[PDB]
Amino acid sequence: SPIETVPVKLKPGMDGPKVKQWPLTEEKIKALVEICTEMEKEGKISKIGPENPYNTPVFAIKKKDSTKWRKLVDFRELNKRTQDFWEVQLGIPHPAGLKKKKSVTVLDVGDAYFSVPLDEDFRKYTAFTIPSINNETPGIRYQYNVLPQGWKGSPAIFQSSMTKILEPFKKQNPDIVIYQYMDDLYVGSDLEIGQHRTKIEELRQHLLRWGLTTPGYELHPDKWTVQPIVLPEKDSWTVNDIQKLVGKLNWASQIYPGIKVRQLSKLLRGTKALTEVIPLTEEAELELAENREILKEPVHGVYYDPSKDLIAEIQKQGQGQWTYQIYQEPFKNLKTGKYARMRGAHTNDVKQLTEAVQKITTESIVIWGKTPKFKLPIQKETWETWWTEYWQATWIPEWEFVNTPPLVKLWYQ
Amino acid sequence: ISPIETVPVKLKPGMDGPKVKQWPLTEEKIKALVEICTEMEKEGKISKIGPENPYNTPVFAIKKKDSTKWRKLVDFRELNKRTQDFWEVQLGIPHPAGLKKKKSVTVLDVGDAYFSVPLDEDFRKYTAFTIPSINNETPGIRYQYNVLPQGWKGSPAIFQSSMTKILEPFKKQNPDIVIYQYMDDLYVGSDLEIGQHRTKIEELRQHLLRWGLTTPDKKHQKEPPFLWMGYELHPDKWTVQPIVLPEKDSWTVNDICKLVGKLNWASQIYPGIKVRQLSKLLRGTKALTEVIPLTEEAELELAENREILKEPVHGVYYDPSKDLIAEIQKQGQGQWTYQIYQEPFKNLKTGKYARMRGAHTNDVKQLTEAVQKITTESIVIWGKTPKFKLPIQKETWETWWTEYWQATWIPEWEFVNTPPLVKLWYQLEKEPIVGAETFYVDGAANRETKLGKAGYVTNKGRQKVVPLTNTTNQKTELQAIYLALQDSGLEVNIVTDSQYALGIIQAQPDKSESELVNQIIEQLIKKEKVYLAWVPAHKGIGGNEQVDKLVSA
DNA sequence: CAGTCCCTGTTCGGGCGCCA
DNA sequence: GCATGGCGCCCGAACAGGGACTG
Ligand SMILES: Cc1cn([C@H]2C[C@H](N=[N+]=[N-])[C@@H](COP(=O)(O)OP(=O)(O)OP(=O)(O)OP(=O)(O)OC[C@H]3O[C@@H](n4cnc5c(N)ncnc54)[C@H](O)[C@@H]3O)O2)c(=O)[nH]c1=O
Ligand SMILES: [Mg+2]
Ligand SMILES: [Mg+2]
Repeated sequence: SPIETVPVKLKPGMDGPKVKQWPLTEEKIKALVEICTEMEKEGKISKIGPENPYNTPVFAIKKKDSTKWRKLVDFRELNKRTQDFWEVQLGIPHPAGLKKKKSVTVLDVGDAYFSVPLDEDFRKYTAFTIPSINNETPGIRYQYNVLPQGWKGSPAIFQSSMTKILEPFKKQNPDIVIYQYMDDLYVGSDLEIGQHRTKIEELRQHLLRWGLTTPGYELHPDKWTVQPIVLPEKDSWTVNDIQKLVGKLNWASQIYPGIKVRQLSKLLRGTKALTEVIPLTEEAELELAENREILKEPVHGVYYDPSKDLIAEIQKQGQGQWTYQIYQEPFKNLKTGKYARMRGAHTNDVKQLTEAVQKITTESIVIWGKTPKFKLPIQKETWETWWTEYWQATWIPEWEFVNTPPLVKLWYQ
Repeated sequence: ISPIETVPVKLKPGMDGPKVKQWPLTEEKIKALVEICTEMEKEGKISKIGPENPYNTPVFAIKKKDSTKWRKLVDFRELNKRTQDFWEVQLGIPHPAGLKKKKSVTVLDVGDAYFSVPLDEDFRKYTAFTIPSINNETPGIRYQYNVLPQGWKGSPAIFQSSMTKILEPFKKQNPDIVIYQYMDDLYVGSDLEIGQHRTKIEELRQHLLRWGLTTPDKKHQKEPPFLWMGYELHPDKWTVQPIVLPEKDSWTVNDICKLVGKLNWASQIYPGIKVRQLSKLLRGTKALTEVIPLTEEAELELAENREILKEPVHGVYYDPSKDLIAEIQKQGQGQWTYQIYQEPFKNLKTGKYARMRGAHTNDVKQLTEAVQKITTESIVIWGKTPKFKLPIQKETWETWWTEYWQATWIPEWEFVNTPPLVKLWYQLEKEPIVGAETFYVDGAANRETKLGKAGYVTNKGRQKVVPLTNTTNQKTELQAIYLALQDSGLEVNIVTDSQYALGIIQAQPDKSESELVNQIIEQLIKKEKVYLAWVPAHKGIGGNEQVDKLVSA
């Protein structure tokens, strides 16, 4: 298919990616070998030498109900440096209606990009290297010749074709919302679940008419609750309790300026005993309830800012519960949720967090069509070792590792 | 002259070639070097160059394994600065423990391997060098490489890379043969008849020749005691090659490096190796030649290990039909040892892990780190993570991961009794202790003078303040908690506005690099019920206030 | 609010081991 | 004026980031 490849410009003065490849389990190395040799024959990729200074890691994942493996490259890097290209020049709009639909489903149209060829000069930056078990052999290097999957550019270059492919479907059904985030396609409607599923299936077919292999999963933006912070309800108050309480209120005070505590403070005055019970005074009862009301009413001052990076924090609770908050500046949460004991997930703190992260990343895509940067509550080498065994999305968020004990227990849970 | 297609190479924009002068050499060197260049000249490896070539790079020679002949090297350091980057393909090093048993086996090696791959034409100019006369009394001869030189950062990579392309055809048509290539060193193994093998080995050795790759008869032919990668592969075991430790009266820094280096190489198979005391000697910044008095504690190690290597061990091979097991033991404070085997005592590889990560940790944590390290290392060798047998009770671990705030995990693991055992040495209380003297601690210092105070004040009436020298608002905070811990009984209730201190303590650390924090731990082990609570720092809280006014005169 | 400290974790260089 | 690439281990300097304190 001889076509005129859009020229990919790079961030001025940006060095391409140079990331080492990481060890791969046998089963996923042999999967990658198979996957790549057919890709080589089908001409998608081309073998290369060590003269190409660049590199990006690869691995592979097997999803739900799909026995066939999927290749996945961490272009996380090549994306930060080509950002000018896909966010500004060939940007793709984000419908702020999708967050409102009754049901949304995600399709893997990533395959469709393999159709368009990639600009000759930019190919050298997609280089990757496949490892060999026990280093029986040096790394085999390959580079892409077509729009790859994982690069944020690909879904940006194919937008022109996508518009068209989807034009007739948007005409017959002007009440559904389609959003293209990388390898994903997000179709949202307010129809009843059984017919919604059929519109999805008439759309899948619609994509079949052009040659695009589209191999608990339905989403529901309207059923997502931004659960706030709450204060406990005790009959008798101990010195300890009134303490912890203040602890939280003073803290939650950076959120809303109205919470006062000076009235609950005079109670502790004088070195007392922790187990010492204290009569529930009226100066307090007033202000206690007084504050309890402020924490129900939504925080004023919230606003999204496309010009700023999104940030997610997760706290580990226990009994499988996790809590998170997405924000752009401290104490101005956009949303805060509570990932629960997933029915089916093993007692594997890491497998769980891995799942939470993908939920957040998803919710995050639907709400602002942008991925967040995570502050994971786990130790780097601990996460670095197993995160891939559990991953099941096609994109990867930029995460950083943080360790911070629980002050005032967990105000959020 | 090799038919193999060359790999295009460029220099970095704005940089010209190397113009560094040759430094004078020794009589014998200039002697052997010319015998070499003459032979290369004729073979077509190098070329005599005119004076129009403005470049040059110093050269020199070095003796080989048996010290018959020399190895012509070139100090292309300046050329490496200017030349384009490469991406390395050798990702790691093969390990005997990941080798399978095979009916027949052989191991070759390409002779003069670099000197049989064509260097990109345009680049050759920059590889020019000069060889002087006997006593530098007559102008020497200018030469340039037409083949991969030794000392250019691009060589190892281009070679290794060119080699796999040459073996790709042969390896596809012979999917039943396993070949381990590391540079020019080949290892071919098969479950073919002892004679059919020798036929493949011929069919193969003759495949390289077609690509210009020589194969000197100096190679492991049907020789059970195979020498591959600095190991001795036997038919059903593998070992490391004679490992001789440096034995001397007075030790210099460098000497100790060369000593620990080797003991690590030993840990790969000799179990029980420890080098913690030995390396401690390397603390501070010291010269290679700085002589350092071998310490007492290290004298124990240096000797202990020496006793271990006296009694040789061997490794076994791996087979995909049986799972792997990696058992680990806690060898010293911070140190750990581990062995991976597929059978009872049939060991396939042993190992040491001794990185004490962070200022404060505990055995559970350091253990978790080791499992991770092994898990990874084993995935590289075998591509599958093994089963574990760890010296920690199932209830201990379960007590930890539910209580710890960070997500943590350990793969399939069973119990194994062998002291010392891993365990948490104490456990703060979830709820405040009834009928117990409550301590309200705090402290502070004037970061401008280093002077500072620490104290407490209980509900019963107790009270104290201690003056401090060279301390900080953070250390102080800790120090305070120390006091409240000493001046308490077996049950205590402490409260602090110190997020920092509270941070450390809750993690249940059992070891640290901090004197103060070591003492606090020790004291925490002596109590029977501890309970720390946190309150806002400069709020008007009840007890905090008081101690506060006290500590900041 | 902005500028200092302190404490701590993560990255990278240099030296040795071992291989080529 | 004594080379290169790879992996490992061990120590320390440089650097980054969050909380507490200071003017
Ligand atoms: C050691 C070393 C290697 N290299 C790079 C460049 C070099 N290619 N070249 N030329 C390539 C392989 O080196 P190798 O040591 O194999 O030498 P080379 O390939 O140059 O040629 P050759 O193998 O003929 O080396 P020689 O020193 O002439 O021969 C020694 C070899 O004979 C074999 N050999 C001799 N006796 C025996 C025996 N009894 N049993 C088994 N093998 C034997 C053995 O493999 C040894 O390497 O790695 C490097 O950059 N620096 C180094 O210091
Ligand atoms: Mg050789
Ligand atoms: Mg204080």
